[PDB]
Amino acid sequence: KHYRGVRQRPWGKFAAEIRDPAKNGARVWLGTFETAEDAALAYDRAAFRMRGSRALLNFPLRV
Repeated sequence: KHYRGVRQRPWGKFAAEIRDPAKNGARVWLGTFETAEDAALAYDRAAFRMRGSRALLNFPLRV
């Protein structure tokens, strides 16, 4: 699978990052993870805070 924001690694990791255009067009790397599900859940948090409420995440339901 390819979560929208999780970049699986060739070593068995997953970087959870979200795009932040409100920050002068900068990047927001939440942090690497052990699986795409862990980096995906973390992306949801940074995708709900940056988008306030109602946003598009990998898991649109279980926060």
